[PDB]
Amino acid sequence: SLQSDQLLEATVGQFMIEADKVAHVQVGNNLEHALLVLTKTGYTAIPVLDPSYRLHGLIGTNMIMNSIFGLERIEFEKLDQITVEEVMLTDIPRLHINDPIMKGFGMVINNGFVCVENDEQVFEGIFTRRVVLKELNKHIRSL
Amino acid sequence: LEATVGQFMIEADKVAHVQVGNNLEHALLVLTKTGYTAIPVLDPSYRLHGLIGTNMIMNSIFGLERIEFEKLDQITVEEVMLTDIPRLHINDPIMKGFGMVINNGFVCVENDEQVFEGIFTRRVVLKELNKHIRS
Ligand SMILES: Nc1nc2c(ncn2[C@@H]2O[C@@H]3COP(=O)(O)O[C@H]4[C@@H](O)[C@H](n5cnc6c(N)ncnc65)O[C@@H]4COP(=O)(O)O[C@H]3[C@H]2O)c(=O)[nH]1
Ligand SMILES: Nc1nc2c(ncn2[C@@H]2O[C@@H]3COP(=O)(O)O[C@H]4[C@@H](O)[C@H](n5cnc6c(N)ncnc65)O[C@@H]4COP(=O)(O)O[C@H]3[C@H]2O)c(=O)[nH]1
Ligand SMILES: Nc1nc2c(ncn2[C@@H]2O[C@@H]3COP(=O)(O)O[C@H]4[C@@H](O)[C@H](n5cnc6c(N)ncnc65)O[C@@H]4COP(=O)(O)O[C@H]3[C@H]2O)c(=O)[nH]1
Ligand SMILES: Nc1nc2c(ncn2[C@@H]2O[C@@H]3COP(=O)(O)O[C@H]4[C@@H](O)[C@H](n5cnc6c(N)ncnc65)O[C@@H]4COP(=O)(O)O[C@H]3[C@H]2O)c(=O)[nH]1
Ligand SMILES: [Cl-]
Repeated sequence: SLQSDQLLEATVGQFMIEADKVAHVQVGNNLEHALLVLTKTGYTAIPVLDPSYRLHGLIGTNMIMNSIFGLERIEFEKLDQITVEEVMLTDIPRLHINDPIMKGFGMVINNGFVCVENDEQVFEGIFTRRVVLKELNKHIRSL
Repeated sequence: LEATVGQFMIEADKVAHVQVGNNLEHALLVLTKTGYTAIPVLDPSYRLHGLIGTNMIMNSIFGLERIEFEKLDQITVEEVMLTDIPRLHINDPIMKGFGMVINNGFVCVENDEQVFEGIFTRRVVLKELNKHIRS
């Protein structure tokens, strides 16, 4: 455990949720698969990788619903006809594992989580608001 | 800080919500159109009954192998909404709200009469903490 005066020398990677605990899907998976992963894991948005573990975007329940809401009914038969790549968000913030934690703190003001990558955009984890708030609450209650 | 939750909350007039007495088709429509992933459930006197969100809706119609969208108009918001939720008062110290958003993306705020007055969000907390940290 770090002391308060060390927290800003820390890196994103030291506090991220590591990739092997992160639910994610792939660019070529269909929306039925992505919706099932979102629903079973209980998350509203998760990262999207390719088969080489490169980070490409985010997919969420709201995006999927907006793709299948029809005029008169929910067109669920389209879920397995559409790929994640066609509807995912690609305009996403990114952190590097070696970025200073203060950069991560700033980015979660406007983002519930931020994806973390190594070199070459290889996915490494996510940097969440809960981790920031848990840590900052500890250090304010001590100070 | 010496400030209160009420000084930093998002006021109720800005808050998307679902009215009691509606079904999940309506709730899912409101969540989808507004883009919010979870929002308060209120009655017409603006008292707070629970929270409703897309994760709870999808899980409530998660069948054997598929999400059963056709059932949404058969299920009430009340049957699915989360009711075991924290609540803040407008004069609670801000540190109480800070602790409550560790595990909650937002916490509802009520007044003296238990009428809904706003939500205390992680963004407002993080915005103030960043300013206080950076100073
Ligand atoms: N009590 C409780 N709270 C939960 C649970 N799952 C999530 N939460 C809380 O809800 C917040 C919002 O979840 P989200 O699904 O809308 O956004 C989540 C989700 O989009 C993503 N995320 C978090 N952990 C993830 C993970 N392990 N894999 C994939 N995505 C993940 O990061 C966002 C922010 O996570 P967080 O931990 O800071 O805040 C959670 C967390 O505090 C849960 O099962 N129970
Ligand atoms: N809960 C909530 N938060 C919101 C809402 N609108 C904005 N926010 C939050 O405030 C930040 C600043 O919003 P802004 O309108 O002052 O600047 C916005 C705006 O200038 C632009 N932008 C974002 N989404 C846009 C969009 N959909 N269309 C056009 N411009 C958009 O990018 C800025 C940063 O957006 P962001 O999502 O990273 O951060 C938001 C976001 O975290 C909102 O309606 N609800
Ligand atoms: N605590 C608090 N601050 C507020 C509130 N309304 C406005 N503000 C402040 O005034 C600025 C301009 O508000 P706006 O409604 O004209 O644009 C807002 C609004 O359009 C949107 N937004 C942010 N959080 C939102 C939220 N939770 N719900 C809906 N819209 C939201 O983002 C814009 C920029 O937010 P900001 O926090 O950077 O600056 C706010 C913020 O500093 C409010 O209800 N509570
Ligand atoms: N640019 C932009 N950013 C947005 C918008 N809506 C949300 N955001 C951002 O995404 C975060 C997660 O939103 P959410 O819908 O998953 O959870 C939201 C939602 O569940 C709820 N919430 C926030 N503003 C609300 C509002 N005005 N009405 C109802 N519920 C609201 O509080 C959660 C945390 O809000 P926040 O402002 O700290 O973080 C937002 C905010 O930073 C939006 O319309 N535009
Ligand atoms: Cl959040």
